[PDB]
Amino acid sequence: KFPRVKNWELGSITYDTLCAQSQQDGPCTPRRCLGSLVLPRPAEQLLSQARDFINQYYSSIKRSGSQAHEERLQEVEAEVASTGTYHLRESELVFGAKQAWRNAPRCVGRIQWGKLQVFDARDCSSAQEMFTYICNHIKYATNRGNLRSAITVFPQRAPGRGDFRIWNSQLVRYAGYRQQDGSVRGDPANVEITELCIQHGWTPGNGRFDVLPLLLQAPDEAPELFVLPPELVLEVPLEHPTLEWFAALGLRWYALPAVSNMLLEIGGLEFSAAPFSGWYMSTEIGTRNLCDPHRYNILEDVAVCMDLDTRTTSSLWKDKAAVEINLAVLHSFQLAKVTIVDHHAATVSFMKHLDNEQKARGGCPADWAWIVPPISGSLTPVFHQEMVNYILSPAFRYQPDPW
Amino acid sequence: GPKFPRVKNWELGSITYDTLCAQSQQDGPCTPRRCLGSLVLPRPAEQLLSQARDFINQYYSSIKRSGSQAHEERLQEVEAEVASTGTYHLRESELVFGAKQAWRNAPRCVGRIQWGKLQVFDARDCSSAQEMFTYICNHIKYATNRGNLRSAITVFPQRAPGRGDFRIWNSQLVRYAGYRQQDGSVRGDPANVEITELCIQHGWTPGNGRFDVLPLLLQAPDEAPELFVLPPELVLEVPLEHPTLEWFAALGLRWYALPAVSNMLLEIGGLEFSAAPFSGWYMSTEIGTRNLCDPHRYNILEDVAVCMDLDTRTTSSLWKDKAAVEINLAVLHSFQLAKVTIVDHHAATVSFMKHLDNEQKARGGCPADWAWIVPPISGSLTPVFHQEMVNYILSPAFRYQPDPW
Ligand code: HEM
Ligand code: HEM
Ligand SMILES: Nc1ccc2ccc(CCNCCc3cccc(F)c3)cc2n1
Ligand SMILES: Nc1ccc2ccc(CCNCCc3cccc(F)c3)cc2n1
Ligand SMILES: C[C@H](O)[C@H](O)[C@H]1CNc2nc(N)[nH]c(=O)c2N1
Ligand SMILES: C[C@H](O)[C@H](O)[C@H]1CNc2nc(N)[nH]c(=O)c2N1
Ligand SMILES: [Zn+2]
Repeated sequence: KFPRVKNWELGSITYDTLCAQSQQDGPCTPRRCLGSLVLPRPAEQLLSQARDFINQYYSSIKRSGSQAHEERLQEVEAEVASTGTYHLRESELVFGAKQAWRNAPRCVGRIQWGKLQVFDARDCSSAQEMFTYICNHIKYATNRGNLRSAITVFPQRAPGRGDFRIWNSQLVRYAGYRQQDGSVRGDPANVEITELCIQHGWTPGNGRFDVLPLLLQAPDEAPELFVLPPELVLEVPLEHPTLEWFAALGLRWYALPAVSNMLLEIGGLEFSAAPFSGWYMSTEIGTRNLCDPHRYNILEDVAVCMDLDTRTTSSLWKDKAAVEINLAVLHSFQLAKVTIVDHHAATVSFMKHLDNEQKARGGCPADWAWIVPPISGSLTPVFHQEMVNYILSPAFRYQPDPW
Repeated sequence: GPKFPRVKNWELGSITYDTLCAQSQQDGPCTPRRCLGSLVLPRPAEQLLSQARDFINQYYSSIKRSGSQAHEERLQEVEAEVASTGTYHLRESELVFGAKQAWRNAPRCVGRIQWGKLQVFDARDCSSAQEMFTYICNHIKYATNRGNLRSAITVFPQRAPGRGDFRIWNSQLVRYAGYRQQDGSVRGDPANVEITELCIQHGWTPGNGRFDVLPLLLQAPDEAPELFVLPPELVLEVPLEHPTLEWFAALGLRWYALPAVSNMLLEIGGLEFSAAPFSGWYMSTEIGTRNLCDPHRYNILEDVAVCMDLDTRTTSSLWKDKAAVEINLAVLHSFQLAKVTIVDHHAATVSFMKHLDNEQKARGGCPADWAWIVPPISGSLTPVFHQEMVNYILSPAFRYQPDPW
């Protein structure tokens, strides 16, 4: 039965009929909901996913049932029957990559889904070539602070061979150096990748904000190490518009959020290396990256500098510090002329996206726990909006770490 | 590993498995195809007997007399009673156990560390709306306790074959009126427009203020509801001021001390208590973020931001975030000054994490609804944000029920 979906602020109701198109199971059952969990616990199969995708494509260009549509289905059928696999045309790959972003239930930035630069790198045969494609992606996407969304797609998985992989979780990441006494210098999220880098011959630094090299892997070969040229990595020093001591904290963040460990699935084909980038929403940096207790954990430092009463939770010292940190991020990115969006503007655009998709497709898969921002939740319109979460394909998925 | 849900805390890196969800007898709204975890209200002789047996088994397990002669004789007594009357009745100690268990089982409640401390008033002898009012007044006096709040539930007679239900029409024992204006706006609390109009229809002379306490509309079996005015000295309220912003007191804001929810159904062993009002103390974000700042509630964010001289013409000034923090601080400061129990969202969530550890040891899990447990401001600043949770329905339970009108 199709869900009735209510907005509690406005009193409006919609019905999600799009979820009927879901062909893949999520983690929930009638006995228990696992919606808050971060990670998940043959030729006829491939052919039906392929046909479905080809049908989506020809529908998208208003050519369902055309000459071209019918011959393409026959091509895919012939290739799968003979070889167990098939290959996408570039225009199909472009459509597929935009659709995977459109379908991503955890992404609040999907108003932008139609504006995605797609780099075809399926003719890549070595880690060295991967690095060249990656440098061009970063160059294009960064665009001197006028950020532009992009994806680069490396060769698909093949039954015979190992995968193409980027070992790093993002193209730009700060090192996390574990101490002989358990603690971490830098970003604790990156301890393991930092150790792998050193293990593969990288000379580490000893700073809080050391940009990591890339570990890039061509099929069935040890990963190779490539240092990013410093001029390609745009960073923003953090300052606060009114609190002078904030700059003294020596905080900074990189401009480009470029996720590089997710699998892109299109028509049953799997692209194990397909890094994509957009621009940041300020709470990712200001709230999670800087204030998570298991990340840079700066809340106490800032609260102390603001002379707040740290001895009791009821002074709301954590809340006051977090606001000023998020304000510093916004101010600093605006001063540096680097694209950033605040959580109010982003969630308002996402509500417009929900409306657009209701009209276009009869629904929009959305994961409430990820869409609602990590500060000021109920001050944004998405908090009051019921959402239905489900998996459509094309999709971005998690995959195992290659080590 | 084990074939039970694996649950991770991302701050600590620690893992548990929920085995308690195996005891769920009732389906939620989700399927493998789609998750409906974010929806607020998603959509019998033999049946009663099996619910009753299960509940009697839980009771005897809890007093460690499972399989005993007293356990079997109680099962036989319930079977006999049902056989001859179609229903049964709980012993006083079963009702106390069942009420505490319903609170313990409530997945949307962040206050469950307190579950073992619940004063259960047995009002199952009540036979009139006038008497319900007396019991409600007594509950309020006990629970308010001059500002040193005590958790309590008052249980009125269960639903019974044929006979009509006991109902409290109001969603809470204390609610502010919401008066629809000629222009289309609302004076007072917009959440309460419908109950306000019903009170007027049933004969209440309305005021015209922003914080008018509503009368109670109380319904005894097969009777029209009757109107009762709470004596003002029984309704403890807290005027709001801010510790540093001296002008905040001039806004004339206030909130009542006692959150006393009155429209939920208490279900124990298949028996249905349609009138069982219960009360705790407030967590400060309920007042300061939701009731005062929701766009569809008092909606005071912009007024406060304007007084703070913030830039309300652009999202990126974070004016909403700054105003909300100060409003929440005012609530905490004001309740503290008034010596009225309140808990901030950091303290509440820290205690809930302790509750989760206790329940993992006691029962092998704890049903929890992440979207409701994570506070509405400062979510990731609290430890619950980083904790995966498994949501499922156990009974005894507090359940939603349709409006009596
Ligand atoms: C244009 C600017 C964009 C903004 C502001 C944005 C915003 C966000 C945010 C805030 C999240 C949650 C991130 C987190 O908490 O770690 C997210 C998740 C995601 N976004 Fe975007 N997004 C953007 C562009 C993109 C692009 C270009 C793609 C792919 C083409 C994409 C795909 C995703 C996916 C797959 C996730 C979920 C990742 C996961 O489950 O771990 N987004 N988005
Ligand atoms: C002792 C202090 C208590 C605190 C601080 C507390 C805290 C909370 C909070 C903040 C909520 C969410 C409310 C909302 O957003 O509307 C809640 C939900 C709930 N709590 Fe408590 N709680 C307390 C005591 C109680 C008691 C005594 C009971 C019943 C015996 C109870 C049962 C519930 C139930 C059933 C809900 C869910 C309501 C719904 O689904 O609409 N709690 N609790
Ligand atoms: N601003 C943007 C744009 C696109 C994004 C695309 C993806 C992401 C996700 C960042 N990944 C970290 C979350 C995560 C997930 C699973 C396991 C983890 F350890 C951590 C963030 C984005 N931010
Ligand atoms: N502090 C407390 C203590 C106990 C509580 C027990 C229950 C509640 C729930 C308040 N109301 C539910 C909100 C709601 C739900 C469904 C439909 C609505 F219109 C409104 C809040 C509590 N707060
Ligand atoms: C346990 C919980 O699901 C986890 O902390 C989630 C919550 N919501 C989130 N939302 C976003 N946008 N990003 C996240 O990493 C998370 N983490
Ligand atoms: C749509 C969404 O489920 C709804 O706004 C929920 C979210 N979380 C909540 N959490 C609590 N504690 N109380 C609420 O009323 C809500 N509202
Ligand atoms: Zn679910």
